[PDB]
Amino acid sequence: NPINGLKTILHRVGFAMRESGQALERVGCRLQGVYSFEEKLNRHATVLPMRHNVPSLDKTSWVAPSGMVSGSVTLGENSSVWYGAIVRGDFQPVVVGSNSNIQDAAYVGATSEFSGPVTIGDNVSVGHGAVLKGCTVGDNVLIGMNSIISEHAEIQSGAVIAAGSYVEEGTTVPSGEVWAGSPAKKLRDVRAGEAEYLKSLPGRYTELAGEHKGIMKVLKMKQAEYFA
Amino acid sequence: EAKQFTPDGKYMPGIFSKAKPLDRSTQWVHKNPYIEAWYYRRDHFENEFVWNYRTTIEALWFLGGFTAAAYALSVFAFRQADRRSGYPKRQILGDEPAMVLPDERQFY
Amino acid sequence: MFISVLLILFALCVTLIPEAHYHMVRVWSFVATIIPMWVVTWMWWNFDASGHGLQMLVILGRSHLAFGIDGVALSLMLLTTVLFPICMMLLRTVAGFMTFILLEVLVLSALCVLDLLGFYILFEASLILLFLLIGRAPYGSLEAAYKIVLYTMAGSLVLLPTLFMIYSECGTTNVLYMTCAYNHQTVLGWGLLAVLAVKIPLMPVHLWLPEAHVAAPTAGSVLLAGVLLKLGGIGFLRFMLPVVPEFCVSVFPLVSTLCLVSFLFSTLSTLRQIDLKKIVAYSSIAHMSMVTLAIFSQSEFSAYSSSFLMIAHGLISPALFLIVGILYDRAHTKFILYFSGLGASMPIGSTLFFLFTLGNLAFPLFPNFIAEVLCMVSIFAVHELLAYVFCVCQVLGAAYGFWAFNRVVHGLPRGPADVTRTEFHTVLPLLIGAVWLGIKPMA
Amino acid sequence: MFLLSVFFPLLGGLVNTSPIARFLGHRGSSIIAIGCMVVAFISSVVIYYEVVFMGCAVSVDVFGTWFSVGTFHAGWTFNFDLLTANMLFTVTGVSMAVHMYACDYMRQDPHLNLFLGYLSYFTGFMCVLVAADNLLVMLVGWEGIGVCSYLLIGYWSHRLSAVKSAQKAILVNRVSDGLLMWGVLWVWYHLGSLEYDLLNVYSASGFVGLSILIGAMGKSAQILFHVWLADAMEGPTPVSALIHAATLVTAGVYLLVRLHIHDEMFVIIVGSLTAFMAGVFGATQSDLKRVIAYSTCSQLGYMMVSLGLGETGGEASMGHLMTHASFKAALFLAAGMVISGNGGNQHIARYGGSAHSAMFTMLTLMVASLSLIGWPELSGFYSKETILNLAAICADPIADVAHTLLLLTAMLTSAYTTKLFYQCFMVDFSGSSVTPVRNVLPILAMAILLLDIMLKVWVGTNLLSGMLFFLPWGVKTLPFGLMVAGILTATAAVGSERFTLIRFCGSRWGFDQLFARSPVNPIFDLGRITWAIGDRGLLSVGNLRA
Amino acid sequence: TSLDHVFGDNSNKLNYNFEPMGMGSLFIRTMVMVGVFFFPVFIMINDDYKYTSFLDKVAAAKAA
Ligand SMILES: CCCCCCCCCCCCCCCCCC(=O)O[C@@H](COC(=O)CCCCCCCCCCCCCCC)COP(=O)(O)OCC[N+](C)(C)C
Ligand SMILES: CCCCCCCCCCCCCCCCCCCC(=O)O[C@H](COC(=O)CCCCCCCCCCCCCC)COP(=O)(O)OCCN
Repeated sequence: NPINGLKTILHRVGFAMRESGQALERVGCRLQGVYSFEEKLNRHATVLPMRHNVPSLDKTSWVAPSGMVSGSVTLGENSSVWYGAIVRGDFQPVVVGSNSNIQDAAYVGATSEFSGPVTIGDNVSVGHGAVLKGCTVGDNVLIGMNSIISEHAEIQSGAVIAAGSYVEEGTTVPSGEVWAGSPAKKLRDVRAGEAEYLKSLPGRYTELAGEHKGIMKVLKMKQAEYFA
Repeated sequence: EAKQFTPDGKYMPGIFSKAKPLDRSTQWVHKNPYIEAWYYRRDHFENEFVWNYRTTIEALWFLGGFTAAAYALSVFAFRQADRRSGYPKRQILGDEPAMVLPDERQFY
Repeated sequence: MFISVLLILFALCVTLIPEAHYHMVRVWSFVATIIPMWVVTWMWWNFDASGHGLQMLVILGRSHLAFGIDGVALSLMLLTTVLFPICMMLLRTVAGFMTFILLEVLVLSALCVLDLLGFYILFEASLILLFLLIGRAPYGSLEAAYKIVLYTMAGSLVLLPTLFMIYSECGTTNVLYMTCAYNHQTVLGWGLLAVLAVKIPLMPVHLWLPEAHVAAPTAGSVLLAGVLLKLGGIGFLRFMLPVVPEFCVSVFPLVSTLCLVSFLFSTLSTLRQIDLKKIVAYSSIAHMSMVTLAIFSQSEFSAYSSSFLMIAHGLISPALFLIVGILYDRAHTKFILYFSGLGASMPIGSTLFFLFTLGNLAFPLFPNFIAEVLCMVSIFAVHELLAYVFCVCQVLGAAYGFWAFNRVVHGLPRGPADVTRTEFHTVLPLLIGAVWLGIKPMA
Repeated sequence: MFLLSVFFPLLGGLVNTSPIARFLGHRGSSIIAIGCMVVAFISSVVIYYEVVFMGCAVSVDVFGTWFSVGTFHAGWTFNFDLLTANMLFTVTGVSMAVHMYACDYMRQDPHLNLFLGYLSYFTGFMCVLVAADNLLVMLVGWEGIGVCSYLLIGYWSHRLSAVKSAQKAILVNRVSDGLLMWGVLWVWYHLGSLEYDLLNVYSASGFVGLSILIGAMGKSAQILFHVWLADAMEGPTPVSALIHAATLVTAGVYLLVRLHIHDEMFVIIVGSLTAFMAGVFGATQSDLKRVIAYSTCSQLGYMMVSLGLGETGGEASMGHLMTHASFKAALFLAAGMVISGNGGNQHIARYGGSAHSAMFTMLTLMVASLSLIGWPELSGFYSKETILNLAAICADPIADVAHTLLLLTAMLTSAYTTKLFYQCFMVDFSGSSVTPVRNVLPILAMAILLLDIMLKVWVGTNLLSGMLFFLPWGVKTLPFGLMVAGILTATAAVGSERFTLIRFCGSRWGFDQLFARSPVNPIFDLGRITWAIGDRGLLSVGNLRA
Repeated sequence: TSLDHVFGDNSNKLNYNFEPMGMGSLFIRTMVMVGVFFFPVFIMINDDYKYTSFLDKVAAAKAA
């Protein structure tokens, strides 16, 4: 891809100009006698591009400040990445649908050498502390807390993965079924009263993401009062 | 009964899988200990050389003997070629100053 | 020259590729050896066969390093540029790619240099690369690496003062003026014999080859057998015969007996070998002895026949190393006792093994047959018995060749499955070259 | 039509061994092989009538120049003259019937099309050998039939003795190939060309005829080179028929007849010693195929002596080659049918009666056996009597002993051939398997070779048939009496009590056992010396411990 | 061992010590091999000797 070749040349030239400028600014600081540049503050980035691969975030999506997205990440409409969650697409890309939630300190990524891209559908609940490596998740699926979904596994639409389960590599989970266990296996079908709570789950997270985004805006304005 | 490919290609390593994956080392040989020992011994056979009677005698009559036979044959062929070409006696290494390198402007 | 700088700089850019892009690293290192093959084919197109002996000359001032093309150098350069992408297909790390890229630069520049000091600088700058290639930590052998490096260093150190002796004698190491000046030919002749009798495996300085050519990986074995031995032959044809011809006449009985005993004793040793790679490795010594005697005969068309035998060996023996390398890669042994019935389990690999066995034994429709006939014409014209020695000993080569083939190919079927697409395409250019050069080599 | 006799069996081999044969199978490949031989035989018949009878030789530049460095010039050129037309007619006609036989004989083999392709390649390289006009394209044919003989002798590769027989054939012939190559070097050096028509030698340097004779003794399996010929019975019966009739063993005799540069003392002595040796060897064997193999070696001795006699003797030598191929191939095919009718047994102590074979197999064995023993007014009578009468009037005193050896050999041949018929059919049954073969294809294969036996009587090979060399009635009709003596002795089935002579001859004079240790074990031991004492020992440089 | 009652068992072993040949036997057979397989060398040496002795006879009886 020669387009990527031109982008590579431009990114490397701009990076060299940035290094030269920051170094000259540090020389200026040393001449002034001010050593604020030496502070070992937290250099965490909520959005982390990988050369010319920038995450594509919708204007109604939200990523928490302790969360992060890296590389080729697509977040759809009203989709949320919560506190401490890590979504990594610097090796292979990540695609997240609309109204889907990646809950607190969850890992979604495609970083193994033979992993395909991660594809998460619409209205998907990814629970606390779940690890997702190179999988495909269909629409209206709850990923339970502290669960592992392996490479090339297919979580079809309407299925429930229980908490603490481990779905093996290349495992197809059918529609409308509940699977549990560390050698994860079919337990039962999804019941109707269960499916009502499954339908009502992602909208709550949408409104919770709205409230938390507003509070983070308040925090940013409080921070901006100090230096501006 | 392993599954190392998805239905659309896409090789899978199967690191955590129960079934044994077929791979590069699938047809590696089961080593026989005595065969490995014999090949190791033949690989290091210079430790078994000894100047006994048979070694000295065979190294004299065959190695030195055929080397001297080949040197004598080479000198014989060189002299016969120089005689059948109209040349005089020619100077090989250690043979006193004589003719080397015939002239192309000369008829022999 | 500008093209050569561009090719070197393109080849050296493999290091700057980030290692996480695996496909790009593979494609870049493979293309970096594909391009010089096209350039050397173009150089063959540009060559005027009714013109001067030396064409496409370039000299870099007062730094030595002068270059030119004749027929022997051009054929050897074409063979090297064929052999290096096949080596690229047999490696998996950037360290291997870079070692073979540096080796290709040094070999290609050494094959066409016209300065003796330039030849010395360019050739044995590859010594440390060969040491690291042969003595690699988990699967190599440090003993073999020490042997090849120390033998080559010993010969080169004998040559170096004689090189400097003729340089002080006439004022230059350029071969065009070294051939036209008066020099003390015995001393320089002994120095040149010392390097090139180690490079070409000539007894008694030949013991490094059985260790090094077996301990090397398959790519290293392809390079060492098909290319690096022929630098001694092109050393004879380019530097020693034109500059010290009186020595080259006077040493003929000694070089003759060295060639005869190397041929006979190495053929006798090949029969008792029990390792397939050691069998393939010994057989190269007898062929190089025939090459050396044909070069030293200087009789009918000696440069032509000897160069043609160098090309025929450089095509046939790397393919045998490739087949042994396939067997070792997918069975983890090189031992004859573990292999039987390979015809039933690898029919394509056994067919290729049989064809290259017949080629190595100089059967017709292979370039080795034409090569050995013309080499024996050149040897016969000095004396008939020097040809008879090679003629009557043909049963001894066929004995080991057919015994190795019959032991590993027939019998009870045990062993790995047949070749892949990649292994077949590593073998395939050598087969096409053999069929062409053995049926219609000239026009 | 001229290039169709050479290219087209090679094309049949290329078709049946390539991945084209994956689409044809056994059934389609048999059709391809038989048709590709019928076309080549038709072309050879046209060539034979044009060149032998109307005397018009044809020279074809086929593929330009092969290689040309200095004054050594080898071209891809053919020339079709009298000897070439004779050989092409003989080779293609025998190989057609052998292909028709092999498509039914090897029907139950798992790799049938591979076997048929190997047979076609072997035939095509023989055609290349005899069609060549220079020595190097001849060497292509020489080594091509050597390689195809290796592939066909060791066809059943899971059997170790077959593999070792194929390796033995390669190595024994490699010695003579080396000597033949050195002789080609002598010829080119002292005459300046490689083409046959420019090789006219009156007085050459002795090494020429000797080294070319040694190279011919390898392929024609003469004394001290015959050892590979008997072990080549490990291959299937069509391989043996094609080796002993048209390909391989007739190549050295063809080369000596073509060149005519020999010295007659060596040729006469080698040929007569070979004829007597193979005659006494075949008289004391019980393997059915080994007796026929030794009779082949004996007749090659006869042809060797004849080409020693002179130019007329060279013509008689070619004539005996041409008539020998037909009845020898017929004998091998009939023996294969007898073996298959008796459950694979090859020992003649386990035969008897007329139930295990067809009527046509017994007729084929009878007629080919009568031609071989020189029964009057059959095919072998004319050629063998011509050689014998030419040997009775030679002015060389060496040919006096050779003629006596040939007459003793003639009596031995009529003894063991009659023994082969007697044990197979006349005695009481002593096997246990009766499965007689009556398929159409092998019967037609035998009938074609019997038709060629009739053709050689009706139309002679050359002009010598009917010429009278003037001999008394006692000298002339003695070989008939020797044939009758062999027949009467073999039907009486008498034996001698001198068991040490019987076991010295039946073990074939111990040539293989003496060769197992006079060159072979010394070669192995000298290899041990050169490796262990030289490379690991005297020349090895050790390490410096510190 | 499922076919040992059909074709024989592995109890009988090969009687051979895998030892090299005796030194005198090897020397004698090698000398015979050199004489047989290198007979052109001896023929040409004999030719050179028979030629030079004739020139000796010519040079002897000529200068008298
Ligand atoms: C010393 C002479 C050089 C001969 C060396 C032997 C070459 C091996 C193969 C023989 C081919 C003969 C080609 C003849 C015509 C080609 C052009 C030509 O004339 O040759 C060139 C050089 O020829 C070559 O370079 C031939 C290249 C051969 C190398 C082939 C091996 C590499 C191919 C490997 C397989 C590739 C397969 C790829 C397909 C998948 C110059 O040689 P001379 O004619 O002697 O020069 C004349 C001398 N003077 C100027 C002074 C008047
Ligand atoms: C693994 C081993 C396998 C062994 C394979 C079999 C044994 C082969 C042994 C010999 C191999 C020689 C092959 C040579 C190939 C071509 C060489 C010539 C190249 C060329 O341009 O020549 C022209 C091509 O003509 C032609 O080629 C003719 C034109 C086309 C008409 C006929 C078509 C060929 C039909 C062949 C059927 C199958 C035969 C199988 C061998 C002829 O002209 P020239 O320039 O030489 O001029 C002189 C006369 N005009």
